[PDB]
Amino acid sequence: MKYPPSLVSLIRELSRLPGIGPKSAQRLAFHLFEQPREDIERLASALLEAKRDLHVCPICFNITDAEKCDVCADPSRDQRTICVVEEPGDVIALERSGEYRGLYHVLHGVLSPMNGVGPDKLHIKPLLPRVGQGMEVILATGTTVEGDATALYLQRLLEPLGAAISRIAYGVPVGGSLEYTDEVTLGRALTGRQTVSKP
Amino acid sequence: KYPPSLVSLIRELSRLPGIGPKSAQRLAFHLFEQPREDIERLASALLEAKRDLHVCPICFNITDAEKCDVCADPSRDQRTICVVEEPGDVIALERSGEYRGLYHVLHGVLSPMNGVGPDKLHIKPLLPRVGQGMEVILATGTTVEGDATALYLQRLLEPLGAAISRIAYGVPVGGSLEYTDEVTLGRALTGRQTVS
Amino acid sequence: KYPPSLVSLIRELSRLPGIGPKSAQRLAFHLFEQPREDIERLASALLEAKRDLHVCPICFNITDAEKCDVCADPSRDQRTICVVEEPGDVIALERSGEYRGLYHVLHGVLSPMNGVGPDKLHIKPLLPRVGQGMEVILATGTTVEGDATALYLQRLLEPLGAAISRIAYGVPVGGSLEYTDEVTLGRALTGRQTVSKP
Amino acid sequence: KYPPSLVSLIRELSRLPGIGPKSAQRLAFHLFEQPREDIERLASALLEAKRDLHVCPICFNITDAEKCDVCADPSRDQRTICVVEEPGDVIALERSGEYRGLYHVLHGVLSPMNGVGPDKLHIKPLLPRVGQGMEVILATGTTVEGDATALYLQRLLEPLGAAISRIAYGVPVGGSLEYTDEVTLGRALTGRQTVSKP
Ligand SMILES: [Zn+2]
Ligand SMILES: [Zn+2]
Ligand SMILES: [Zn+2]
Ligand SMILES: [Zn+2]
Repeated sequence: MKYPPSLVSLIRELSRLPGIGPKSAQRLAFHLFEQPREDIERLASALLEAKRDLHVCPICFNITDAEKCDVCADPSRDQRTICVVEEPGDVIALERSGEYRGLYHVLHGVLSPMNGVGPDKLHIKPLLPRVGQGMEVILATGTTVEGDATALYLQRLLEPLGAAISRIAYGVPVGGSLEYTDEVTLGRALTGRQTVSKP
Repeated sequence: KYPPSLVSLIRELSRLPGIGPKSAQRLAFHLFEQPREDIERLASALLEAKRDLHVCPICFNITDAEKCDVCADPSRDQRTICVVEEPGDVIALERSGEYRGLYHVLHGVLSPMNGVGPDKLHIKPLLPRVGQGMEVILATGTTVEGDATALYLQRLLEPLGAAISRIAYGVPVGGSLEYTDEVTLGRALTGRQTVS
Repeated sequence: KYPPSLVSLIRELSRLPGIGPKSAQRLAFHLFEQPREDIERLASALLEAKRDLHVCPICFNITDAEKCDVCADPSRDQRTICVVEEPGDVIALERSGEYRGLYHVLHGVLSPMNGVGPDKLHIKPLLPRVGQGMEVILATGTTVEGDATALYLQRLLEPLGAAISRIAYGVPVGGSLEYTDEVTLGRALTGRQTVSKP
Repeated sequence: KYPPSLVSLIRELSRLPGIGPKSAQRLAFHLFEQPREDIERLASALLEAKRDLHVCPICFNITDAEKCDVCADPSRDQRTICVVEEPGDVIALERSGEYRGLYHVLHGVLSPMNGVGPDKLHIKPLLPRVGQGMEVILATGTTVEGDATALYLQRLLEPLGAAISRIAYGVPVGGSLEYTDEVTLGRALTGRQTVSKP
């Protein structure tokens, strides 16, 4: 059973979050109870602050609180390569990857013909003007039929502009053995094999 | 990440249990696409939970009233107290609708190894509720600690004219013996019941 | 995979549950790497089980003799019979050391939805064992079917005169009511054992 | 558990990779309700596989014949030799279908420090196979030693007359970068194939 509406209210809102079911929401409400008021406030404020300060970048649509995203601003960043991505989280992933100092672009999603979701529900337009010649457009969308489809659509679109278009490497992940690697992956890791030495 | 709004929100979510760095970020970005209302409703529910929930003076169960629902209910059985480890168990024994007595929440459990003795236990409020003609049910967990907590309570509550009982160790609903530790099955036998 | 023998091992292994196509293969490549004695000692172990194992004609527990270990042990409470579903059950309750009586292995539970009635479980050879002055401990599982079977066995056995018990429902050792479902906690609270007079 | 045959069979089964004590006991009781024919057909496949399966003297795949159907099949690419760690890897690439070439089974990876130099693998009998006009595709995993063994084979083959290639390190099929390892994403970006030149 559940009575104090405040507790019933917290369980609900918490349970509305991804990766957190009813049982876990309650587990969470009873932990917030044991916490000092300073924290609850700081959690609440942090939530509210961000919701206010956080907006999408006008150039690329990476998340920020300024006129331009830190990536767009930063002058030491390779201004000639744009890495198209599905979600702002991928920017972090490809950023904490210590191997890319270029510009990013965020379609806030993936194409999907099924649900009438087209290149108008995704930030594909604001990308075109950013693409010029002597530039490279790395397509880093997912690898689901969605990511695969979005990318090929992007390739088609960007083609007329004079930039080099590339797609990230389909392949076996690091720290695995062929035995537990999916069939279609292997076939791609194979057909996409890199030559380490030419006689 | 760079904007303080994000970093701070992450920071504050990292704290919450069942959530680490990566989840916090995931969460934040999820909250980013929610309409303000959703956020406001989450912020208030937190604050309203803090401002309103408090321990029941009589049983220490979490409530918003001067007395918890169980305690303010006159149709409840005043002659039995089911001592439990966490407030979440009162919910669990209540969803059972099989119990109409009273509870009592220790907000913890004896943990010698982790330096937890009775000092950190809160029984002060329990003692003055157990007289004679009453039954106390130790619905403490069944771990090495729970069983301890019960033992502690037994020796503690027994001097009062109370009859102390313990939740039955047995096989759980939907259980298939083979997939049930021996010790438990051993108990499920010792405590079986005549159905004929 | 072309060598027919390799193929067969795969297919033969794929028949065992818990093991599937891709999993059979792995095992097969694991065997290939083992010495001849390992493989010969696994092979002979299968043929020896088949050849020497069979249900106890009295209680249907698994055994390699005319009557099972339990049934033949003189120092056993021939007064009580604990009924279980699978033979592995006798292993558990025995590995429990709390029981010193006899058993009866049904080899399954009643399952209406799967067309499994009493005729497909060794229920019949259990009736002639039950008489007045005995106790039948229905220790079938605690699932919906496991319960249904218990009830059924109870109605059948009752008139015979023996006393009948059901294993105690309850909280398992080493847990907390948090990660314990309500249903259980309900019976677990109801079947509480008094630990001290008033 | 007392019948020596049930025990002996559990022991032997629980030796198999993937099945634990519990799982093994379960397989035993399943073997129980099975007919001799199956038990003999299983025990048959085992001993049979031990008898007929051996390592091919060319590419060390697995076969009954004097030479693996792969090496034997004259309809395969005679120019490429795909080096894998395990025979399973063969069947693993012989699924994606995108390969008609030859293979070379190493039967393990390097991982030196724990005492496993190249002399314990089948690298030696690979050398003569490689020649000018061919391509050696190093298909070892991507574990630490997976990449290690590859880097060894590379340095080792360089001199021979064939080109060397390494399987593509990258993002698997059916995934989002959010749920994809750091270094993988990194090697994914560095190993990005351009698809539209300007
Ligand atoms: Zn930007
Ligand atoms: Zn109360
Ligand atoms: Zn017997
Ligand atoms: Zn061969």
